[PDB]
Amino acid sequence: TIPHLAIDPFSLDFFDDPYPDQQTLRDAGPVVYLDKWNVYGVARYAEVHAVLNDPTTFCSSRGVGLSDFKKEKPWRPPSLILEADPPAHTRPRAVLSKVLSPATMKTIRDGFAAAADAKVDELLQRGCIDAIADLAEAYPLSVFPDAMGLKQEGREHLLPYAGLVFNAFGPPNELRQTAIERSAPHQAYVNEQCQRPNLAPGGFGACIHAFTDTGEITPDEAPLLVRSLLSAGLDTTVNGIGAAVYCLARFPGELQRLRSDPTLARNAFEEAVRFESPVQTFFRTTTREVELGGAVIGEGEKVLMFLGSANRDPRRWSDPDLYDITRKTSGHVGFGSGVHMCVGQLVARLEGEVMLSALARKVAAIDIDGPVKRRFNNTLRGLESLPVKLTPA
Ligand code: HEM
Ligand SMILES: O=C(O)c1ccc(-c2ccco2)cc1
Ligand SMILES: [Cl-]
Ligand SMILES: [Mg+2]
Repeated sequence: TIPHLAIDPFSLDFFDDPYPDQQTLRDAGPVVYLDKWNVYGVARYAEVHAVLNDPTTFCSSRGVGLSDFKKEKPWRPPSLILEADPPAHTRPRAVLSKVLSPATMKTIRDGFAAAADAKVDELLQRGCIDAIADLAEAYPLSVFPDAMGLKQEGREHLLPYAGLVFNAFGPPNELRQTAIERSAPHQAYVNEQCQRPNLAPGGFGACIHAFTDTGEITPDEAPLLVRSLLSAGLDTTVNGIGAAVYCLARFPGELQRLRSDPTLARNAFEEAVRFESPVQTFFRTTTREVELGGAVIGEGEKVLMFLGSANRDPRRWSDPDLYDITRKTSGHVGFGSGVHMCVGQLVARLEGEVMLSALARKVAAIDIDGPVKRRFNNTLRGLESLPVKLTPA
């Protein structure tokens, strides 16, 4: 009844161009079985959305990677938020929601916007730049560590640590095993910065520690919650901003619409998140036997969700393979859906918006002018190098 496929969604060929295989996965049925890894897969919007929105049946506390925490030891202590189910999830989630709240965005927006305008001005002096190292990486590095309250020294550990975290959700392939082999110095740095004395006053880390006297979290939970933001809040935004620049470089008509109405910047970024989906895949584990899209899945089974595929499913989206900055994007699953839906989404959207607003106001053209190179990770999609010429407005 359930079709069995040999597609390896963690292979380099798949990362190089996942879109044909994603259609094959959607069109094979609502639920497939991936023989390479002994997991169920869901690639259509409907089932991805259903799984995300039933956290009781499709839990997170057995891990959101391939590894089942009931069978193997987690590679690092479990996250108190991502790898927790309700009710243990609820109070840590509420703390991070308040630390990254609608109200908190008002304290950082002026500085984030000024940094984005300054970066675009600097890049325009050079003309030909690498939109990954020089923009997608450089901009979030220029704002997010400081907003966290991290010291300057050792920040070179942050992107390697995040790449490790996202590789470690995958299967025990070479990408994952090499990442873990190299991990000790990055883990050591990250764990140390999570302690209260190492986080500058007023930043996100200090604010998490301040919540430890409200009864929502205890002091010994705060370092792991700081760890969550250092894991999840940098490399994702690098790949989101890189995706947006790549979309504007490939679709110049949409750059022209964005220049003509810079208030489209926030939706242009949201559409890039749908179109490229920085976070491509991750897992749940069933807590009982369950019927999903007509298939029966037993207890204790890993279920792989294809978020990028859900975001391109023609059953849900008109012209899914077009980048359209005025699309009604509400309902895309690039930030997840339901109780775990990205708690950092307002930070991500703020960074993306202000960078795209700077480009909309300052840049007339974005032309790819060198070899584009992809960066490979078990669950993140993005580029290693994106040579572009920026022409000033
Ligand atoms: C474009 C950028 C981003 C993308 C595409 C993204 C994507 C996601 C997704 C898909 C999830 C849901 C995971 C799940 O359901 O298991 C998530 C959760 C989360 N994200 Fe993001 N994210 C981004 C930026 C950020 C930022 C800037 C931060 C923090 C400052 C952050 C922190 C978190 C945390 C802590 C969680 C766990 C939430 C929970 O389990 O309740 N993310 N993100
Ligand atoms: O709590 C953490 O350490 C954490 C939180 C979220 C993520 C993530 C996976 C997919 C999207 O976001 C990774 C790590
Ligand atoms: Cl760690
Ligand atoms: Mg069984």
